[PDB]
Amino acid sequence: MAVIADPETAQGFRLAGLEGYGASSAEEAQSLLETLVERGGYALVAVDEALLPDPERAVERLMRGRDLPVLLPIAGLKEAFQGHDVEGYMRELVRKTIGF
Amino acid sequence: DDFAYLNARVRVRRGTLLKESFFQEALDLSFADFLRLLSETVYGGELAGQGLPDVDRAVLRTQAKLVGDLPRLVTGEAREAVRLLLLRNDLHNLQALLRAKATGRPFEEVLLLPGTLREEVWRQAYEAQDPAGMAQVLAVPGHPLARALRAVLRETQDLARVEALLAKRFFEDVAKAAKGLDQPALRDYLALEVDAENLRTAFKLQGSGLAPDAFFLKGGRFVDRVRFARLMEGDYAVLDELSGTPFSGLSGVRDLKALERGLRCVLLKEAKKGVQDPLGVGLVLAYVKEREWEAVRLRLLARRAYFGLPRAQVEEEVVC
Amino acid sequence: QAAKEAYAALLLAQAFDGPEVVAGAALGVPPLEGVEAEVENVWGSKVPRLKATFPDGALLSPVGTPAYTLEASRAFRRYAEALIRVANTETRLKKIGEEIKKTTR
Repeated sequence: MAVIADPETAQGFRLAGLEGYGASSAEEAQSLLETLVERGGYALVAVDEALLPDPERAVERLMRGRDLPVLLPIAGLKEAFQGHDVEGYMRELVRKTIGF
Repeated sequence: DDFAYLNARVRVRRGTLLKESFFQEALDLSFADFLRLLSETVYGGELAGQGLPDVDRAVLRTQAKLVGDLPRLVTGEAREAVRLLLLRNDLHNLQALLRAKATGRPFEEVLLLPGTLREEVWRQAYEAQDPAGMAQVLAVPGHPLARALRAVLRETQDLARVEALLAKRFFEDVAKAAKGLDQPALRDYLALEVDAENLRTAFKLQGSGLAPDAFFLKGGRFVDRVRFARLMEGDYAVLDELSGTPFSGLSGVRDLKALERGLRCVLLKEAKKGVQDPLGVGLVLAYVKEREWEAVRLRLLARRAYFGLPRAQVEEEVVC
Repeated sequence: QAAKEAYAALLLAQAFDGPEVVAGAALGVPPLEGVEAEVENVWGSKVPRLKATFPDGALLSPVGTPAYTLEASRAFRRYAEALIRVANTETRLKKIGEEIKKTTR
């Protein structure tokens, strides 16, 4: 893999469960993100909402099709984070199908 | 020989151990203020940067000058004794060095420190590629991990297995030497530390792919090779037959946090009574344990303070 | 919330035991193409889907802080497992992209 977030949370990808050595480096961690996925040979590419890819479109516009190893938004930081309910609901209905 | 001067220096250094009321005031603090608080104390004379890794390094520099020079400042029977406590941290250092050598990755991303085995010895070991070169470098100080290593490595060179067996032979040898210095506080500390180690080791190393009986050690109470295998498979029914320990009340508990808290707090109190035998290794034994548990605690508070984790997530641990 | 729990409360005690857990592991982490890729026919042709199913491991970590370590290693279940959820719901999202475009057109 290749999963990266904040430092503290980056530690555990360094262990097992997930593979990773990065953390933040940009806004969406472009320095690593783009360069890495170009090869795409990694078991998984997951970019957490600890970086926050506002343009998930950058990767899709460039890849031009691939569901194999491409970011999955999770969370990556703790503030009793379980807010990807109220966020995913609105992220789906707005651009695909009828609005909320 | 000689502990008189060593013991005297170590008592003066107690004057600067961080007090309980420190960690009370500290919980109410965020990271910026903890650092301002920390810089007043003696770890503070080695504090650097506003990053977390720069704090971790600042702990290491404190530990180097106040604990890692201690085997060097004395000789003979005194050096062997100070060495025996430091050997256990050298064992973390060797395992990490050996792994960097075997898997071909840099020297870096290990935790070293100076003591019995100095910074350059570890550097020399890394630079001796052949297992035989490696074995002789380690034989230079003559220290008990060498003599454990010489025996162990002849049988097998499989990395994970070298580590495991290095730990069992190293502990069989240690248990005798430490019981054998004939200090009652250290022996009482040793029986619980061992009972505690057997339990703790089973929790961490489950799923490694190794033998259960390559993690057992001399000083063990009701525990035996069969029970260690029972635990490694994940059964806590071993604990309901375990008794006579003061750890008997952590029995029946499945929660990881609560078990480890209880083992650690007992060993702390046990070592602190080491000053009722300040003669000899007592006073330095007590000192090493209090300074380790303060560094762990510095690290728990810092992380809690930076990332916005609950007050209670560390407030319970800091008061035993 | 129990994934991050242990995670975030460890960094300074370790950070060189990344090495330790991967080494000691017996195929506990596949770094290249460990995923379970699935073929799946839908409206907008063969789109591949996939689920994050690889061995992740639980309580196989030593060193660090005695309690936080163990906990952190147990947390690994809550990476692998959870990510599958999103592995099939977000991928569905893209399939329904096709549908939507061709449709609305």
